[PDB]
Amino acid sequence: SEQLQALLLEEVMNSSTLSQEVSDLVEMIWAEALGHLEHMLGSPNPPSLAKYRALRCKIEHVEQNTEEFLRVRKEVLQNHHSKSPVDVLQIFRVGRVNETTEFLSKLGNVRPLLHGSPVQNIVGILCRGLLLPKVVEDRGVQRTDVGNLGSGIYFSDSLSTSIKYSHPGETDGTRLLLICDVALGKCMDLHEKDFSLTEAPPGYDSVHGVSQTASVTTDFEDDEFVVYKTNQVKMKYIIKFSMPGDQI
Ligand SMILES: Nc1ncnc2c1ncn2[C@@H]1O[C@H](C(=O)N2CCN(CC(=O)Nc3cccc4c3CNC4=O)CC2)[C@@H](O)[C@H]1O
Repeated sequence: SEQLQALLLEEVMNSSTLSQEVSDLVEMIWAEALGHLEHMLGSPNPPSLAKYRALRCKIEHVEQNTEEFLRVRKEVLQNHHSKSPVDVLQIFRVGRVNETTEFLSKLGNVRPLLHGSPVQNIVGILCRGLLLPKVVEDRGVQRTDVGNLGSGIYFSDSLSTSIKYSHPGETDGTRLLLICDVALGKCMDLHEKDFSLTEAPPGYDSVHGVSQTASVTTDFEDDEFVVYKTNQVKMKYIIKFSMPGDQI
């Protein structure tokens, strides 16, 4: 029958909705997260379409020769201050289901910034977006629960600082960080830590910890940008990269 011939072809057309480079990535971030829970609880390739659909997030490969690739690769390495070599492997356009509509694009000062995260967090981040940390009020607010700015979402403009948070995964030793449009708004510059910040100071939309220099000493080794409402973040790219000074 011809009806049967058409359904088998639609299965082909379904499985092809997933580039090989994107299936391989979805495998790795899933592998990394399963390897991590196995470890704290006791311990080509066929298109793994099932795992990608659960992320409710669209991931496209930008080809390593595209015009888009060389431009984005330039912007990541643009403020690489510690010139310890980095090999930018792959770049993926990204789009969360609800992110493009909830985004507060109308604040102004929308700037593209870097958020690093260990590889096991990537499944969580792609399914739910970048989440605010949980405030602590059952006990004394230690230095282990907050960052240097308070309970917010942290970005930098420098690959040198995002490499401090983009820890290499156990699966392949590659590092991931996101590129996100961040609606900064009115941005208060800070020179001293504040761990009590649950929101931006009055009249401002975000806060910026200013990195120490020989002229101006502050409490910040790195430039830190923090926002306090999740819909000031729109993820735009995943960057797969690797540090040569990781081997041997
Ligand atoms: N949906 C989600 N699924 C999984 N992990 C998720 C998630 N939303 C947020 N996270 C993860 O939670 C973490 C988090 O909030 N916090 C709380 C605040 N943060 C402060 C801090 O030092 N971060 C920090 C500071 C400066 C730069 C950079 C970062 C992280 N990325 C950077 O380039 C420390 C960790 C964060 O590392 C993020 O990767």
